[PDB]
Formats: sequence, C-alpha cells, structure tokens
Amino acid sequence: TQSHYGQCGGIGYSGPTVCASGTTCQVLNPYYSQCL
Ligand SMILES: *[C@H]1O[C@H](CO)[C@@H](O)[C@H](O)[C@@H]1O[C@H]1O[C@H](CO)[C@@H](O)[C@H](O)[C@@H]1O
Repeated sequence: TQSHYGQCGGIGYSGPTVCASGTTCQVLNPYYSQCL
C-alpha cells in the first residue's frame, strides 16, 4: 500500500495508489491525490 502522505492516484501514475489502511485517498490536484 501507499504510505501516509503519498500519492494515491495520479493520472498516469503507475506507482502505489492503494492507500494504507487508515488513510484516505484525497484528490488534491488533477494528478496529485494524497493518502491523508
Ligand atoms: C510514503 O512512502 C512512499 C514510498 O514508500 C511514497 O511513495 C509516498 O509518496 C510517501 O512518501 C512521502 O511521504 C512520506 C511521509 O512519511 C515521507 O517520509 C517521504 O519522504 C515522502 O515525502
């Protein structure tokens, strides 16, 4: 899973998108979504 404060869903982001249990994937910007 993605770490806390990590990107959880960018458009074209091939890395860890699934937030860790206890973190919310908050889309902050078009490509930047962060596990908060
Ligand atoms: C958490 O770790 C992931 C890799 O294991 C990264 O992909 C994430 O973006 C996230 O890293 C960022 O946030 C953490 C918060 O603890 C910082 O420690 C990292 O340096 C980085 O800024």
